[PDB]
Amino acid sequence: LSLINQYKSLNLSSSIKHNAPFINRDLYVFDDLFSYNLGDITTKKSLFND
Amino acid sequence: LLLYILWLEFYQFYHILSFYGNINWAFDYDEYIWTLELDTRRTRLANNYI
Amino acid sequence: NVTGKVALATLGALTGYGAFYHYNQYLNLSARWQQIQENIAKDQPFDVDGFDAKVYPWVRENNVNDWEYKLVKMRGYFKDQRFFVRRKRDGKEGFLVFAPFVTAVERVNHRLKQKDLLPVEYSVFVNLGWVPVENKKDVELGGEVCPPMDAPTDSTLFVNDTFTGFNPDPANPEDTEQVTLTEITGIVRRGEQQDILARRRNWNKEGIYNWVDLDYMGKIFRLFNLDAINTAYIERVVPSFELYPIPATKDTFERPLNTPERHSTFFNFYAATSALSFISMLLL
Amino acid sequence: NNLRLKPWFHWTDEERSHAIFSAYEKRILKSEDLPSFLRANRINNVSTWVFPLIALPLFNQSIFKLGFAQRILLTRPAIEWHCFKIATVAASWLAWLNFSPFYRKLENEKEYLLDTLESRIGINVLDLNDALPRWTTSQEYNRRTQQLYNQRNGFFAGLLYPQEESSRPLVDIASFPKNLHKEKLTK
Amino acid sequence: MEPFGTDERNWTHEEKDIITRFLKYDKHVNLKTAEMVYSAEVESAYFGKAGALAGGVISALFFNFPIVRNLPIIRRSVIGVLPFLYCYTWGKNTQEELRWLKTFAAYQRFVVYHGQHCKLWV
Amino acid sequence: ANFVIPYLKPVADFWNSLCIDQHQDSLFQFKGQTGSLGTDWTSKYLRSEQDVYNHKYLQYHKRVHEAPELTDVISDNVYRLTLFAGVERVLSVRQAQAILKTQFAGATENISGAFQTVLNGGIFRRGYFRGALLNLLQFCGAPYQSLIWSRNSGITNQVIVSSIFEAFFYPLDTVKTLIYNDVQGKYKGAFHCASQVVQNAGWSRLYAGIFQKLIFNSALIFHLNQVWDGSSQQWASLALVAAAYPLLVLKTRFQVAGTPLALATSNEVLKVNRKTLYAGLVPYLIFNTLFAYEFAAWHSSTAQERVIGGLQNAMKQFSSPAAEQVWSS
Repeated sequence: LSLINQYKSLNLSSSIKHNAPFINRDLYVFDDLFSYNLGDITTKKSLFND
Repeated sequence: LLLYILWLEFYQFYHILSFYGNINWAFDYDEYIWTLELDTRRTRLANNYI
Repeated sequence: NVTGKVALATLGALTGYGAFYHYNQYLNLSARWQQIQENIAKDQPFDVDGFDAKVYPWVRENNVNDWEYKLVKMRGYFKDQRFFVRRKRDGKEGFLVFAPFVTAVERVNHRLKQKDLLPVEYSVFVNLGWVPVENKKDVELGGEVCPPMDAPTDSTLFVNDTFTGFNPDPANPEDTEQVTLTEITGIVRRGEQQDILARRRNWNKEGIYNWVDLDYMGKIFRLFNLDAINTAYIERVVPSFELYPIPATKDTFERPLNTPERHSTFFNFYAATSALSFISMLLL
Repeated sequence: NNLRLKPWFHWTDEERSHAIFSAYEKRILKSEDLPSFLRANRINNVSTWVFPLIALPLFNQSIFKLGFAQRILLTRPAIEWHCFKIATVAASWLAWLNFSPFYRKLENEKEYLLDTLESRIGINVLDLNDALPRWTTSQEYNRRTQQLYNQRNGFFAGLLYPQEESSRPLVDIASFPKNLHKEKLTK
Repeated sequence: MEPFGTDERNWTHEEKDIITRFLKYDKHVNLKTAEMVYSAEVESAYFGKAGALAGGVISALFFNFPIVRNLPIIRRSVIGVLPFLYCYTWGKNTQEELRWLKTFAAYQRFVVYHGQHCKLWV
Repeated sequence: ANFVIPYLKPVADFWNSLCIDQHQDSLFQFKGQTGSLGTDWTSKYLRSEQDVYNHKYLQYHKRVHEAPELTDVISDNVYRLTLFAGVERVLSVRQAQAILKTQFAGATENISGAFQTVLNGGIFRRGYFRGALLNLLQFCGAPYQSLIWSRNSGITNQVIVSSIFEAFFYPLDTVKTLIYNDVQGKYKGAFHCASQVVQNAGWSRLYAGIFQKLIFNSALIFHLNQVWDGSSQQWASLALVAAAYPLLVLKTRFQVAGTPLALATSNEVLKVNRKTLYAGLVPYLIFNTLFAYEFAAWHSSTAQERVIGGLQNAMKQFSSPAAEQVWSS
């Protein structure tokens, strides 16, 4: 009875992408904009900030 | 009318005699179960005399 | 004479209406069953992950008819207790086996060192399969329904999930937060109701169960989300091949009580009764 | 061994019949163990309410034509003759009830069922006994067992009466919560 | 906390309901006080239904009483429903009284717990 | 304990089931935990006190969306069928009273007269509860099947389906009306009355006022739909039902006309005094306003919104009135 209209949206990702103050993440320039020597990356590595 | 007075007096008398056994519910957070605990009572002596 | 004619006419009218109703229900049920079979043969399970694994889509929107017989996939750990409901599969007596399935865990203790609080577990009932009456003693307590899910290859996935609260870490430094996740696929089905004339009646005190009473099953197992348990349950469906319980497949999942065969039998009975009543009325 | 006292060595016939009935009702005894005992039970009933009939003409041919009986018939009022006949038939009926071959067979069948129970649940067979109602009889408990057999092993099983196959949940009784606490009341 | 005296206003229905829902759900309330209010709610609910049902049965019997059964329909109906009204009122009043007495005991326990009564200290 | 309690105890159990909250009591029966928090007595009590309105919502949801069940509809309209089933007979007698000879046997031409005519026979099969089983059968037949075949339908489709089913089941209505109005108890049952009517007047005499019943049922369905929505047109619908009530009166008079139960033959039904056209208007309106038909299947979007909004508003009480507005929560 309490769940009838309590949860309108479930995707945080869409709201983040359409409202966060960051440049669009689908740009094609992010592929070869800068050059780095990353060695060998055989595992999914994630970058952390600050 | 005497039957009515008898019921009223018995009700009060039963309450008074029911005072002297302190029966309470105690929660056991470790077992998540309530238990019925029996104890004595302390009160002003004038109450006992009356 | 005249009373007999009146009784025959009334009986014929009632039985003809019953036959017509059962025929229309048979047509509707056959069409819906064809749609259900096509949808199941499509074989695109809906992944119940994240928030959907805490409060389920058929509970949140309260649309189990839109989610009935519907392929879903969810991961969690089964609880030890098993529930048996008397049922016949392929014309032989047996038991449907139900197990609790914890799809989300919530921890609400902030005095972690002082207090070891029990977690709030969100669970749904999963029909593991069907076991014959001979082999009911072969169902083991806390058995392995499905092999445990493989560990993810992303090092950032080894933390407690935001919504489900599960840590997919085989070697978790937090011993009290160590969970083993098994991933099942099944079909969402609704719960059953009592029908004494259908011989689906359960004596809870004696332990005899004939229909799926999700309310009682949730209460007896001391589960938490009783409403989200009563709404529906997931019947486990193995991909192609089906030791005890024997899981359902794409072609042998447990049939509902209302079937086109049942309605056809009722239609035949009522049509025969109406025809006999009219013949007797004509004779009289 | 005939020197080992069985757990039911002191039970009465009503207690034995109630133990069998409770074992069958609690699904400890299957319907495959009853058909012999039940049969004997029925014979015992026929052995009780037919004997005076069988004993009525036989005495008229054997005992009531003797010298003492004829003396009573000829030298005493007809009411005393009726009293003598009824007393003799009732004494014979009581002796038959105490010492009947079919009663012995019924007791043997009940003993076999109790032995099966002890082989199944061990010393916990003593847990099948209770404080029975005063006026409920061994025959009444046997009739209740027969009624339960008819209900389970017949039509309407699963419609009006619980089935013989149990569907109790599979739990660990060592850890599963219980209704009664050891000493206190719980809510 | 409440004003005391003859001239003071008695607890109104809204005040009683607000205090009950305060004691049931609010923090700053020990588990014992909330349990007292919960036990008040559980046990009191029997009496309203019991009074209504007993009144219904007694009124069904009274509608056919030796003198009532021979009255005109208006008088017969009024006299027949009188027992139902009396017993329904008894049930409702008993439920309210039991629930509110236990709730007020819980309120006194809360007030003493937080020292919110002058001339009361350990 | 051996001879009386085995019979007295079930009555007390039934009394408690009618009195004690069954869902809450059953919830309290399973005391303990099996690895989850919130299965203690306090949490169970809290969810049970929140489960009353949730259970009401679930029952309404089952009535609206799922296929209707006879037991649910009967329990939804239990007072019309069980306790006040004799008021239907009283209203029928009042409608047919103008030609029913009841004025010549200890009764007047008013609602008290109809009540006394019904209640003179007794409180049972010959009296207040005469035709009650026939009334229950008629309710199971026409309105329940109409609900089954038009579950979520507009008012026009409701009227169409209801008219079809009332036409199909009308002879039962005629038999019930004739059984309502035999003060001397000439008919021993429904089959006997139908047989007498067919033998003495033919099969076509069981459809005396079918068209009047259909038109009045259309008006009543419109009024019920306006009542369920809670619209301001409830008074306009009441006026429409008051205007259409003479159709119901004429239906009853045509049904009882040719039989020996009445003074007037069918051709004389339209010759009755015009002032008697609204025979039982006020009692009928009062009875329907108090115990109207509750067909939750036929509830429109507005009615569903009203009921569910009422439940949701009733669910707002489960919070502390003195709750601090905290910066971090």
